[PDB]
Amino acid sequence: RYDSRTTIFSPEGRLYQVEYALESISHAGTAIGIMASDGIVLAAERKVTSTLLEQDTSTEKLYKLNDKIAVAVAGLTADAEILINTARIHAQNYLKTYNEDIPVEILVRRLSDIKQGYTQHGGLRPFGVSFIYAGYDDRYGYQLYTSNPSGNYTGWKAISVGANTSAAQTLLQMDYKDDMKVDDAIELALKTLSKTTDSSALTYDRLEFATIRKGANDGEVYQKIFKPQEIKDILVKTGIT
Amino acid sequence: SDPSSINGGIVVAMTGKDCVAIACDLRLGSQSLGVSNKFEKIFHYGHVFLGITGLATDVTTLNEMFRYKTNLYKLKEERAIEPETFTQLVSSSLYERRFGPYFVGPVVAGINSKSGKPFIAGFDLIGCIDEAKDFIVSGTASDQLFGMCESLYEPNLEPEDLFETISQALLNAADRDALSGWGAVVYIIKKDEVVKRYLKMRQD
Amino acid sequence: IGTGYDLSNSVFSPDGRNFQVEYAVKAVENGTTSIGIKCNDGVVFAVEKLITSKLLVPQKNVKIQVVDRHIGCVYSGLIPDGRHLVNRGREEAASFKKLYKTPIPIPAFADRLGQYVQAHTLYNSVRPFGVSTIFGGVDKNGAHLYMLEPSGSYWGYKGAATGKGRQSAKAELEKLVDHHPEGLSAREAVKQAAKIIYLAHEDNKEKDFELEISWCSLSETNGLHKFVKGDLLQEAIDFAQKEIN
Amino acid sequence: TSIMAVTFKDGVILGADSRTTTGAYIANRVTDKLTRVHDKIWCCRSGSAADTQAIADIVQYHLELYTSQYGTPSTETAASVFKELCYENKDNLTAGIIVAGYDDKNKGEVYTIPLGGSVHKLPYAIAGSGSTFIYGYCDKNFRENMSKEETVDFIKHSLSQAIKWDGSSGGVIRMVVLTAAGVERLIFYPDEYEQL
Amino acid sequence: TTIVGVKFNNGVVIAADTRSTQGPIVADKNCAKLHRISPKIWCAGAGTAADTEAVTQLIGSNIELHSLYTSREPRVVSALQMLKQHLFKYQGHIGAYLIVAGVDPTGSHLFSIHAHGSTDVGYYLSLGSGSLAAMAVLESHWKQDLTKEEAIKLASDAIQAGIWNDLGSGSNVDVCVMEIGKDAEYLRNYLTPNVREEKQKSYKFPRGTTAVLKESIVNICDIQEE
Amino acid sequence: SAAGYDRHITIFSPEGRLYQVEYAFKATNQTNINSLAVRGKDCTVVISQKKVPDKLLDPTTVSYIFCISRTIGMVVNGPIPDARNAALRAKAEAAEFRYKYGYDMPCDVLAKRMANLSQIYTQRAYMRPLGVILTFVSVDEELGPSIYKTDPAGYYVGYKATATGPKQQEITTNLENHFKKSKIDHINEESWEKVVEFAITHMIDALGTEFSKNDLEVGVATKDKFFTLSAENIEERLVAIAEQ
Amino acid sequence: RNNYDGDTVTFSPTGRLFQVEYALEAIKQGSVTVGLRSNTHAVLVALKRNADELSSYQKKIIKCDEHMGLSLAGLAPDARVLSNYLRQQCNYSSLVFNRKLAVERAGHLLCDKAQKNTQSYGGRPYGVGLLIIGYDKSGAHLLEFQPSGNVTELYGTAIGARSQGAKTYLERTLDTFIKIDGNPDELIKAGVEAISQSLRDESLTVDNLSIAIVGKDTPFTIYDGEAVAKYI
Amino acid sequence: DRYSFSLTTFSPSGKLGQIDYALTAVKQGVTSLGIKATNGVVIATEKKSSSPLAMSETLSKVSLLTPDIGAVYSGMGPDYRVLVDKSRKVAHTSYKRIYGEYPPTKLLVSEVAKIMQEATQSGGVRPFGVSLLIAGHDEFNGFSLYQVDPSGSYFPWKATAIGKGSVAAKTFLEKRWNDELELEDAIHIALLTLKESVEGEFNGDTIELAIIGDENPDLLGYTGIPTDKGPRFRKLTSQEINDRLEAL
Amino acid sequence: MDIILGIRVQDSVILASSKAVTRGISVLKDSDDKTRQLSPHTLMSFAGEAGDTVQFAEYIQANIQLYSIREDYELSPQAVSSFVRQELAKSIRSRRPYQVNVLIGGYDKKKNKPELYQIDYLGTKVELPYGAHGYSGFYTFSLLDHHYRPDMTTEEGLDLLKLCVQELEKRMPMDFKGVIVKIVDKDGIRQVDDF
Repeated sequence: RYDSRTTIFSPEGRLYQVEYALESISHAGTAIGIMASDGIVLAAERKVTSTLLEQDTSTEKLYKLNDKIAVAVAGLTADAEILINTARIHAQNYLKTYNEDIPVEILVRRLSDIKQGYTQHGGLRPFGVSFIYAGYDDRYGYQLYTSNPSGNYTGWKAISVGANTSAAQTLLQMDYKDDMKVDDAIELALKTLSKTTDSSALTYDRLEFATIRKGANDGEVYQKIFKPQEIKDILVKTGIT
Repeated sequence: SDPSSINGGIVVAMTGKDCVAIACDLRLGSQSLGVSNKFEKIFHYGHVFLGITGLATDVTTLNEMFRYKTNLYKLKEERAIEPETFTQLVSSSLYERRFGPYFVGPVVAGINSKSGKPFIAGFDLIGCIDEAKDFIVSGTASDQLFGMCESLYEPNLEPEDLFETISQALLNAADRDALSGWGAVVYIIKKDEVVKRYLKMRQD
Repeated sequence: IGTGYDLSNSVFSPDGRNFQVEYAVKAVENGTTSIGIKCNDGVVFAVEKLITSKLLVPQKNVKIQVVDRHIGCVYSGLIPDGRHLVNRGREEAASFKKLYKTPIPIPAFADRLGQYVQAHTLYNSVRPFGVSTIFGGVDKNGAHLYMLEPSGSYWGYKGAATGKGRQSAKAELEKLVDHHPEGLSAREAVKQAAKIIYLAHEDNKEKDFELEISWCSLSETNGLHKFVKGDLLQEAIDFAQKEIN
Repeated sequence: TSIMAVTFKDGVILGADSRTTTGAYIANRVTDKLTRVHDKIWCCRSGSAADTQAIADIVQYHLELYTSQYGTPSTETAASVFKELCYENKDNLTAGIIVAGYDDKNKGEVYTIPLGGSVHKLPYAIAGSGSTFIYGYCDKNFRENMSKEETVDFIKHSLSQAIKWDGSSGGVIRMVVLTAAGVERLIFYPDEYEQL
Repeated sequence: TTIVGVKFNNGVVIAADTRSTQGPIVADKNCAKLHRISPKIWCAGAGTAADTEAVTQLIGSNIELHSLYTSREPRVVSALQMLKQHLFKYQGHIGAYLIVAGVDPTGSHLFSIHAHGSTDVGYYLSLGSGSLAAMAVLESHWKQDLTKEEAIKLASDAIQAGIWNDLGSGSNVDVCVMEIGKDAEYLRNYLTPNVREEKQKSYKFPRGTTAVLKESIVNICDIQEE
Repeated sequence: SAAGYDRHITIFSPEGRLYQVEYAFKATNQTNINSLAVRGKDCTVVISQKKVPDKLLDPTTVSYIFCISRTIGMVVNGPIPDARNAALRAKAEAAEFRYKYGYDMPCDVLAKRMANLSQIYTQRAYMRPLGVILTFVSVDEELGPSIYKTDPAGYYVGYKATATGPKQQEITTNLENHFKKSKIDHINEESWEKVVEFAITHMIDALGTEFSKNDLEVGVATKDKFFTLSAENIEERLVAIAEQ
Repeated sequence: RNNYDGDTVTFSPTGRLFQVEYALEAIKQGSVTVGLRSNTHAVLVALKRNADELSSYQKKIIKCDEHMGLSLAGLAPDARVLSNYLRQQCNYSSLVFNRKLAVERAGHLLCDKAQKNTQSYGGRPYGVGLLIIGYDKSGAHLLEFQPSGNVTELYGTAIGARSQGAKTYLERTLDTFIKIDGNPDELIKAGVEAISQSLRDESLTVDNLSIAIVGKDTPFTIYDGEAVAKYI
Repeated sequence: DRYSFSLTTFSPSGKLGQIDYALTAVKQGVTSLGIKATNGVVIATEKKSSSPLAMSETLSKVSLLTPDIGAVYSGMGPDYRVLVDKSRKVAHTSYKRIYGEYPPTKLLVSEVAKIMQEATQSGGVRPFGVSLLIAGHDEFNGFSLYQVDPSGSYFPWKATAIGKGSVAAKTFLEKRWNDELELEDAIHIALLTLKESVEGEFNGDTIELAIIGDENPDLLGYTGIPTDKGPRFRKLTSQEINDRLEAL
Repeated sequence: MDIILGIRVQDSVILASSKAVTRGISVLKDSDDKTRQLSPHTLMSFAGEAGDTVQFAEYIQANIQLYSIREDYELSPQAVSSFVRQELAKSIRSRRPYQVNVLIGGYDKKKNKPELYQIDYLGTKVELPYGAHGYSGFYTFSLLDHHYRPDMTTEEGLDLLKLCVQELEKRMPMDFKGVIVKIVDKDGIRQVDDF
């Protein structure tokens, strides 16, 4: 077996370690970011729940790293915390240094180098996490990417990770309207989230949501993590509640 | 004396009654040469306003410095930084360097949202708590302003009353200082509304 | 055995011992007999350095080595490994002299050497020691005799013994408690040391030996350690041969 | 300010003046300059209060650890320990220490460490900027192996003279008698001492 | 600034004026000048204002950990002994000049500290600019064995006398009494010798008596998107 | 079980625990020594056995009661190597603490910092746990008489009285009867000498074996001091019991 | 078991290590040298090896100093690290103390250096024997350095392949060469006889001989070709 | 097997064996629980004496990290003590110079988490043996409760429990929890839940129960300041627990 | 000695820099390059302290080129000007200084406006469309702004600059050996001859 250090290679010319990190995603919650010209939505699903769980005054799989860029989480949560904090630190370096907000491509690119660095160097784990990046820069507008646990990035207009990626992806690309709208993103996301999730009635206390818009309150970007009762409004439109 | 004295420039903040004003001059000079007639010394991280006096480099550099720390504070805790808590921070951060201490005299002002009480605080090179509910003045014309502001201050004032007091104060004191003046701008934080009123004054 | 327990020095057995430390004690046993005899006014150290061929040069290879000018130490087991514990020991000795402007007390030395052995069992990347070390001298409190184990255990002794012929030595030392409850005086103990090593050399018999004796005595070596050599050593040799016969 | 310790037949008696001075103003007129570093061994502090206070503290924890591991310290031992601090910091720090102790095997001892330091054995040592004046006095009127009472009276008169010719010497004359009768502090009022 | 610390046979009381003087300009009329090391250890600053403030928080945190470790009321020897080694290292390049006062279950204690630091164990002390003014009052109005009410009349007199003679002091006298095993009652504005003189004229004007080039409106409240 | 588990202290078992640490709790049976610590009202007493089994060993070099610092004694039970290692660190830290903090290091605080020390050795695989049990005795100035026992795990807890050894249980049961019936957690007499008589008696019944002066070593902690008794002082207390 | 055939930090049940034992093997596959000495001289005679007859043969004599020198038998890589070290110490003694390093004193430094690698888990342990000669204040001395670090002062000794016949030459003639002093010629001839017997299924040739000599009258000099075809 | 002889690789069903064993180590502990109300927070634990002669009164298993925030644990005893030590130090550094008074509850949890996380990261390090509960009170997010897992993740909760009796405590809390509880009411739930776990020894000598409610200027050690806020943390004595334990 | 000039016109930024370099009492050459292109549409003229101008110019040029090349699209004059200023602000707090004053005149393509910034030797970034440093700004703060018409073109600004230069030679005892004028526009950067 190859398991001892990450300084080795399996006969596929990859490492078994990378495969193990891959699988870590597909036992966590489901995550979907759909981009439109009029705003990008980020959505995540909770992988624990109780009625004595506080989840109505908090989120856990949704962090803003600067006031123009936000991330969703799928993977273990223990892995997540360390790398979020570093992305956010890198953003404020950018702000300090250049007097402006970071591009989406770099911020992701850095983070991807760092994951690969723990594969590359030492007997230290790969970090089995997939993050959905939804950002703005005034060079390529809205930008949706995701970052691999192997540590590479690929651009997008919609993507799903998490649990049942394949099932989710076919469903997203079917219903993708070509101009798209932020209101349709929001609508599509709930529908797609439902079928993967093992509950038949998706609910707002079981939902995390942020929508990013510059298409209303123009000339500036305002990113809003939704409050629980608003999430309830959008659920009522999709006819789930 | 110090480098803070060579470059100069004034930031004065004051309290009335459920309001603050923090105002500044538009002069940046580097010694004898006047450099900009329009460099604003007022900056802000949420509702907390940070003025900066002193050497020209540290006006730009410390601004970047305190921006960095208020942005990590804001995101993690999901609330605005408070003027009560920012006073703690300014004093420790400047104290980090003591063997290369930053040569500035800041003024912090804001209004706390967890009580609505008005807060102004004064600092020096490496900063100390200096608590006021009256006024904190700073710069090369600070000795003029300390008396000018006391003289015109009448305790307990309206948001509209406080404009008058800080304007007459700045107007003569900046003018009758070498290294200060050359325009002024006044920010009246009424509670959470900020109106910006440019002072027509002469070019010094 | 297996299941750890000797495979590293960190890991511990359910018995209350460590079987890797037991094989180190076996290495002290294999080494050549050394004895030390405490006295009411000195210490005598002796060693058996066996002669394997006559190609060796006589009185030139020994296990007696001095520390300062008044602490004698002698080692059994793995020969270069006992040398090294003395070489570090010598470094430790010097530090103490420089800082406090005083000669080292023997129980002070005793603490400091056993901290070196113990450090070599806290790490799986450091092989323990496998040497016992008989030691002592004359100081502020008079004469003291110690011995240190490769476990990293040590205690004070009236008579001490280690090596291959240690089975004889132990017996002669006991005869001595009874014979003299002062543990014998330092002058007559140089001769007592020689006789002991001769009965011990009956357990090594197939070969010849070379006997080196050293001493440190309060007023018969003047607070200082010096090597027993000359007409002194030959008298010690004559006593031994006579009483063995 | 002036400090001394004089050996006697059953001990060692430390003598010192209590005024501590920064410039011509007296900081405090009751500073204890005789400071414990160990059970049977105490040091005298002169010079700068600040430098001598720090160097005693460092040695205090060290001689505690010496007593636990390495058996009972000596005055001799103590004095060298102060030397190492004094020699390396001969330019950073200025530390006047008279290092006086009592053994049941070496009786009272008085060792004096200059600024630079060096361990020197003396039948009495005297140190400070108040020591200059009283030298000749103590040189003639040293009787050796004199009684406990004879020591205390001798020291009392010598230091009286130091107070007359220095205003940074004065206050109360404090004494630590390290003997086999315990630790006895003594204090002497200006009413007692000056007529003498 | 006059600082006085006065031990007594039930506790300690430390007092100081509230007025901050940095050079020839009065920096603040009132300010708390009693700095907290620990909740029964209160202390007052002299020399540099920024350095005495800055040091008392770092140290005081280490005494607070130690206060939980020992599970006991906090000790003044521990506070003083940490300042005493700490101030030494930078060799006066960071100074801090303090009357440390506190109480402990081993009794009441009183200290002074320097820039480099040395111990001075007094019964009554004064430090600062108003050391020379305060001293003559502490010495001569002193009775062998003080109690609570006595200790504070002697202490207050000494501040009020140094308000007259010194000009580094003035305004209201802020006081802190720390009595052994009993709460520290903070008496700010204990003795107020500060008289006040009012302006004979108004200084408020109707608008348009200042001139306005232009106006502008900036936010400090975030935007929505809905 | 065994598949990694026992071979490390950085590899957890299926129970979540470490077999390897737990095997040192079985290292007090190998030296075959028992302690007894009891508190009087103003004192703390510690008595541990002294084993001299050979006439080539002086009674005064074999001791297990160590002076750590002026007011602090400690008894060691278990192996001679880990005995020394613990002793050093406790002396270096006690001396260092005392002048840094200006306080005499209480029984709770020495027991605390050492237990912390023992936890640090277990988290890295480079280091190993101590094997010995250290039972610290001091009369504190903040709590009077105290016994805190620190375990080879880095557990530490207070005790009315505590015992350690292979026959530890038999003494425990004897102390249980004593404090329970009287309804006090101390030995009632106030003189430290007469407390030491009571403690010696409980042990001789409990083990079943009469002891001698060179089969005990006794340390006695009084108000701000510690001292260890010599054999002739110990004999005086033994015969105190023997003849009423 | 032989779970100890990998660990050099873990004792073998005998009390040895296998690594130290294998290191003696390395010496056996190594190239023969014979030492011997007298009071006023010491000589090293060593066999040069070749892999073919277009090889110009391996130096088996390294000049450590102008009065001290060594020869090897075993691992040449390990021989290099210790030769470096050894010259550094002899030059140190001539720099600071204007002193020749005693043969015996040098050897005790090399001892700590062997056992450091035994204690550690890092880098190779040694596997070469060095025969050391010098001439100091205490006349010529001959040490046999072992890769364990054991240093043994003899009147003659040998290490390398098939070295048990050199010990038999030396034992018989032990006294012949104690009596000869002041004749470098005699001492050189005695090693040459010695290493003929040592070898088996070989013969000596001119350019297989490298003889290195130091004494009280003879400077440190290496003889080759026509300076060693006088003693073959 | 190899997914907890090494920490690099993972199970193909997710997570290291080390984490699942670290949870086993939690349950081998005493039972600890917390209940949040809207005017208070109760925190409660049991203490095994584990000798008739052991004094668990001298060391309590409810320990203030800072004056407004106490914590408990369930899991290994040695592992708790160093971890608590680091809580007190980081707290002063991280926010008693930024805000000049002790931290938010919320903040100290994100700090603690990074430490637990770092011991899950690499080989030659083991997870901590505990899961903690950190309860506290600040004015910026109000009353809060949290569970801090040795995986390196943390979760806020309204009421939760951990330890040996966790699985019994959790269903119990679901039933008795309401939308508005009082502090007194939450203490009355807390005693019943823990009593399911241990019975035949339940008394306030052996059960330690304490609250985070309002300020105590009495545990503050000073008064005379119009703005002072004393320890939100408060210990009930043995006698006070008995008054509540009768009330059932 | 050593002047740098700047004017912002409403379609170009025009930087000028002296061709003269003096070390000792000796003018080393009457042709010296003292302005470097950071990228093909952003130009840094620089002047300042002895041989610091050379080390600092090449250090700054290389970094901007790396970031333009890295992003794969040249950075704004706004990004560029903070970065240069920030190097300087670190240096005066470090144990080695660089005291080099500079002007960044870029054509910003991001929002389509020419941008002249004034960056101090101290390390102070302030935007001014008539900035200038050393002893130049003592004469040209006033000359540019007297004749300054609120809208400007490349044609208008060049005659006014030439005039400025003509004053400097007259009232300083200096020699600049003329000045090279490189014009920064939307078509890149070019050299055009002037007095």
